[PDB]
Amino acid sequence: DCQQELSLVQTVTRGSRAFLSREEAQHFVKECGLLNCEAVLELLICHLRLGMEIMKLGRQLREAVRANDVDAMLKIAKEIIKVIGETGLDEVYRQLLKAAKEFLERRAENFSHEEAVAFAQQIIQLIKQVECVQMRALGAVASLGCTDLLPQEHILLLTRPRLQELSAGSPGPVTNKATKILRHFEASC
Repeated sequence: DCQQELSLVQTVTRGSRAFLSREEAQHFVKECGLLNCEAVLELLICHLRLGMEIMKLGRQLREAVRANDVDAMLKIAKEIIKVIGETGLDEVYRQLLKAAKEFLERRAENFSHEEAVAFAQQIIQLIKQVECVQMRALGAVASLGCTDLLPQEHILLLTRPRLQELSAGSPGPVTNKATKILRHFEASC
């Protein structure tokens, strides 16, 4: 069922750790076997694309706070809503969707400048938690990729375009981790 795979993906991406525990990785692999493994991998890839767009908006929102451009803060908060609301569900990023809409809804009233910065920093703090979501989604891809559930060439076909976009991004944990996963998938083939 399509709902059970979404519940599996939102569960494995849920946690304070940027790395899956062995029990979380094993349970994720076993539950993928009970569901459609390709449908699970596509949900992770969609999560990885949304997370990449969120961080780029998170960087721009940082510059908006430094430049004290309230209009730029509202424009970016609106783009966070658009990219999240369009791409599938949003149980992960649920708080980010609330704070962005709340920031955008108070625009209907005469809201203060210190009040606008507080929302931007609240959105910036929540976007830092998105970095952990991507590291978890990349870990679920690696756990599924290091198994025989899908052919290695088929695993590479599904994940290479997204893994390349992550590897080309700015340096950091998600860039180095996606590069390492892409190396292993390409080398196995």
